[PDB]
Amino acid sequence: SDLDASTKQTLVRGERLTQLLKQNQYSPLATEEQVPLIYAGVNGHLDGIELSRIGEFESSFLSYLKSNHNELLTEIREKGELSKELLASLKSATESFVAT
Amino acid sequence: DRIDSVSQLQNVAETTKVLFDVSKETVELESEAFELKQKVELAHEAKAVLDS
Amino acid sequence: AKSAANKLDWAKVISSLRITGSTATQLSSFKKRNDEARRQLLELQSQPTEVDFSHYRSVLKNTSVIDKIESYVKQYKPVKIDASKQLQVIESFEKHAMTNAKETESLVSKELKDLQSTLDNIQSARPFDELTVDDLTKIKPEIDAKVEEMVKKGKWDVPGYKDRFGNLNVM
Repeated sequence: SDLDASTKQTLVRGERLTQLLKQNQYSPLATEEQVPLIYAGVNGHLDGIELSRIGEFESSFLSYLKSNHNELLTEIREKGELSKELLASLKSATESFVAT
Repeated sequence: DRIDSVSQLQNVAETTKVLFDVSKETVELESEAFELKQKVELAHEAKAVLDS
Repeated sequence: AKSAANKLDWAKVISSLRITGSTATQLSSFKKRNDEARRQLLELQSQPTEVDFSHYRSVLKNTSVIDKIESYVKQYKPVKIDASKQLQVIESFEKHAMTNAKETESLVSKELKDLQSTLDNIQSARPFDELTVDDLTKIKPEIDAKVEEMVKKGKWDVPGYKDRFGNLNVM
């Protein structure tokens, strides 16, 4: 019944994260693209994002990342390891997308 | 309180003009890209008819 | 290139947050983003413009169409002209914009220093202990104006004087 704020926070994230998992049948995403999306939710950027706009968030976030700096994605594409600089840069960049 | 408003506006006045230019400039480049799209299109059609 | 445009744009979105206005800003941002993103999907969409007749006019037996479309592609290889041509009308918008920009800039610069002066003026001039009320009449004829209208009216009630100062009623 009643949900403690700790529980509620998990539920709000959880429900939204589950939405994020879903994919359109017969149309898979690129490997490169999966890294930021998982970054967003894990680093709690998708915590605030209202449930209705999750689909929008994904497409827009990816478009944003490429337009703002596909350089980051190229780096993560080759390095295949998220450096501390990349992690911070991505935190900053993702937060930037969250704002829009 | 009034000073706070004013300080924001000073910095805005120059920097906003930058964006004004920037936005229309990008749009112009994107216009030219349409001619590229037409190159892409005709070739795609040609391959398809030929495949048939 | 385009990333410069967007860095200044999004910096400006969160700046525009901090000032009034956004009525048609978001529609402008939406438009430049829209076509820029359309062009990005274009630029990834683009496959070579040419029929690969190396293998495909080396497998077709129902011929005389490979030369046709070869000639149709190589004919319209000059595609219709570039769309750089808005830079006189685009420049004009920038002129109008510049007029407004300079107006805002000069105004707020003036006002900022005026307000600095105003803060300083309040500290070093202000009868924050006491001063002659005659000196307050000297600094504002509003004093004498309100008094004269009340004396002329014959009201000795001062509206709201008793709601921000006493009235010391003994009744």
